[PDB]
Amino acid sequence: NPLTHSTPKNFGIGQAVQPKRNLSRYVKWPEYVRVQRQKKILSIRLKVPPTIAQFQYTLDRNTAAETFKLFNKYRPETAAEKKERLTKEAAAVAEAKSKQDASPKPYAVKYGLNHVVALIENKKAKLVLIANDVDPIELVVFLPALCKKMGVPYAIVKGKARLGTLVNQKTSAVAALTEVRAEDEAALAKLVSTIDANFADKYDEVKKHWGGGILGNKAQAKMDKRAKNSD
Amino acid sequence: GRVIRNQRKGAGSIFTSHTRLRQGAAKLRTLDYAERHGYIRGIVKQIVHDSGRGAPLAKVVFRDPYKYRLREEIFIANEGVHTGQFIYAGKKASLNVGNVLPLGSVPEGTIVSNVEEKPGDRGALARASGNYVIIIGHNPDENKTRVRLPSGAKKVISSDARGVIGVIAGGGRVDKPLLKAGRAFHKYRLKRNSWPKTRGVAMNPVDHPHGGGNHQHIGKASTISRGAVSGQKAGLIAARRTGLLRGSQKTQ
Amino acid sequence: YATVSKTHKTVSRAYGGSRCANCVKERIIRAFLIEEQKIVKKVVKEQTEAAK
Amino acid sequence: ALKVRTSATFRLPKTLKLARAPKYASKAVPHYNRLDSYKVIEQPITSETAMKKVEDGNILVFQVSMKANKYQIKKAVKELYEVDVLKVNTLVRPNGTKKAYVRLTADYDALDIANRIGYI
RNA sequence: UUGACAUUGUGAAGAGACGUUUCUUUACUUAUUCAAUGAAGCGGAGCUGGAAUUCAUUUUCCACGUUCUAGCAUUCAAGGUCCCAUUCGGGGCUGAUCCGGGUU
RNA sequence: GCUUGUGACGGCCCGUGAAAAUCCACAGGAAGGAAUAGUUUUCAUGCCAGGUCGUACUGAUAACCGCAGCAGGUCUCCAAG
RNA sequence: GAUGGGGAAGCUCCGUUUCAAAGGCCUGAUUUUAUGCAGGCCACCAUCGAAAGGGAAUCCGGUUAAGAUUCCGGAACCUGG
Repeated sequence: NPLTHSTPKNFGIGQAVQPKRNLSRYVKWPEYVRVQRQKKILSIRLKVPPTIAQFQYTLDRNTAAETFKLFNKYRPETAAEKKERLTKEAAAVAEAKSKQDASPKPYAVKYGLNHVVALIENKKAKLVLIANDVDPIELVVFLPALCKKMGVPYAIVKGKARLGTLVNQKTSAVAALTEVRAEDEAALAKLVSTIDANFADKYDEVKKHWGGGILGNKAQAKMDKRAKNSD
Repeated sequence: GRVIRNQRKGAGSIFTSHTRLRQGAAKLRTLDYAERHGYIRGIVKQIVHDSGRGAPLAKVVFRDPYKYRLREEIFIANEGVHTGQFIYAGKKASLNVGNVLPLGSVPEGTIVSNVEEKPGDRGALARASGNYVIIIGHNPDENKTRVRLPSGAKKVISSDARGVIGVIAGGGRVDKPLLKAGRAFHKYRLKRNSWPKTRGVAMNPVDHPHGGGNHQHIGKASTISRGAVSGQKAGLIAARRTGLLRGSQKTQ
Repeated sequence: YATVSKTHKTVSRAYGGSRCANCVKERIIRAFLIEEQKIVKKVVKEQTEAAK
Repeated sequence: ALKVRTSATFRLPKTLKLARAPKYASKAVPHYNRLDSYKVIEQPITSETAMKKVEDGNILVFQVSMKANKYQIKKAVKELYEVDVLKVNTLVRPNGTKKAYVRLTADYDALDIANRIGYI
């Protein structure tokens, strides 16, 4: 109030020491930051072959959470469960009858690449989750076509680390159940339905279509205006 | 034979440049947001003599657009420019001698010195005493401008290449007869170990293609193929012609 | 100079050491007359600005 | 989100830096004080010209450890002989020993403390 | 120094080799190559506003902090506005339009 | 007067004749400050400490290099009638 | 002339801020504590290289067989606390 004044600054070319703005757009990031950022960009340019274009087709939040709620219902044994189950089995079945048959036939989600792959070949699988982000991607490229060949429902689900939690690890690449309890047999055919309409039955069309392109921002407008103004 | 003298220049050593008393490197300001859009004032604080370079350097200091501090660039003074003179540099700068503008922002017929080869390279052309490049025309087919260069060749560079209006200072230095060996001596004493000069023909064969004797003569045509090999290149190299000509002008 | 008392190292005026009387006099006069003519710079360009 | 960085300059993130907490320790037994007093001062110098520096100067002249400096001489001479010391002057002898010139305070008499120690 | 093959990729004009496909002028930028900068202000769209055409509409243009002077320009900026009951200290939103993270 | 220091000038250059540590000063005004008391240690005075290595002598028609106590070589200061 | 590097079969060669995530200062919080932390500007920067270049400060008299601007005597100055 009339003792304090209004002294505006001229923040334009030629005067007033420019004020601190936000230069996050410009910072010279560590070399490791540009390489992971530009390996994305490079791979976005260049026509990517359809059998790599297969991925990027992840899974909607709702049908994913649906498949996970079901997959969560089949956690493999904990460290402590199998701990007692063996002092339950061995300290009894090796003291009586039943060849270690002092425990119920388990229902597990089935994990591990080599494991799963043979399950898809022996036609024991009923639904299979494949991470969109396995590198090296050759670890999994062929799995859509393995499934489609064998008549096995697959879905390319977002998260190689989301599958890790479902088997209590860090990452798990793939996850695929085979048995399933009889009460759950409902949602299985329900999910597979919504799934096989998004993947396995689209497979033939996707295989025909490449990915890539995208000029990157600044060049795209330069082509846009080249046909917006100059047309 | 022996490694001839012009081959020994390459390995630096005894032949590098004498720079102890050189001021700084002469350069335009780094092309910043200011020059790229508007202009920016600076005062020349002194115009100073740089060793090994007739044609004086102007020390002209600006303010820093991004921090409270004074930032001094080193120009090549441009004759007529004085101490205390304000220097305006940028796209929107005014056509005055001493100032520095993009080449597209100056009409045909502007004579400028210390101009850039690619934009922002901070200076390349017409820098020696009394020189200047002439703007002959423009071509808004990609921001290009056709200039005439001191040697005579006309060249096209980007209109975003900065020049500085005017001639370089340093008059007609080469008009004064050098007179004594001593003056030539001191001259190259402040540049590079290139003087005096022994005639190849005064050498022995080990030293030079001309070195053979019993009579001082080159013995073969002194005009050497461009394709000749390092060791052979002494004389008039890819000499299109030779002899006296009295030839008036250049290549317009 | 670090062994010495401040009166030795100054005069009593703006820019004690630094500049030199006549240099600080011209310094002020120069400041004043521009700051003044700054306002005059603006007003004039607010008369011609109202013209159009 | 985003986070505002008002510098285009990336620096190394300041990180903890722990602190050494070993598991078996370097040495087994630390070394005893190398260069104590009986080590610092080694031997009186009793040339007929160093004696004149006692009878007339109140200086005590010791060949002292080459490894030892002016502080540590003053310390030792104090601690071994219960004396007080003005200044210690030192030159490296040409035979590669070190000679200390130690002048005592007026309270003390170098000549007494000379044949106290047991030479004259 | 000259040719070839490899590094080598996408879009087109033609003149051609019998809609694919290899040939000379040529658009792309992500490979590679050059330079600068303490990777600052790039690129797209808007606030403001002076004209226009249309026989009315948005169909676009144009402009949008510095030039008599060898001063001065810095403390997240004064102002404005919000919160903490606010003792003194802070903070946030504007000031200083939004949007892409392609440093140029 | 001689040697040397030093000042104000003057001639000369297509030669215009180092750098850094270091010391200071100004611009700035953050912040801290009194009345029964507080500000200041760029003012005077007072207190303590200042380590290590070199230090002799020759330096030349004999202490250096020329196989040597060699008519050679080897940088410099002081300078009486 | 070390270092991120880049050459070279390799002894090593190149580059010296060089296409690098290259730090250390003031100080409040906290008065569990002499300190972790909370304000923060500053910083394209190893080191080696001058006993004639730059550079904090000592003088006189007396003294030895041989040392002295270093010892004695007297009188000073600089630096850091």
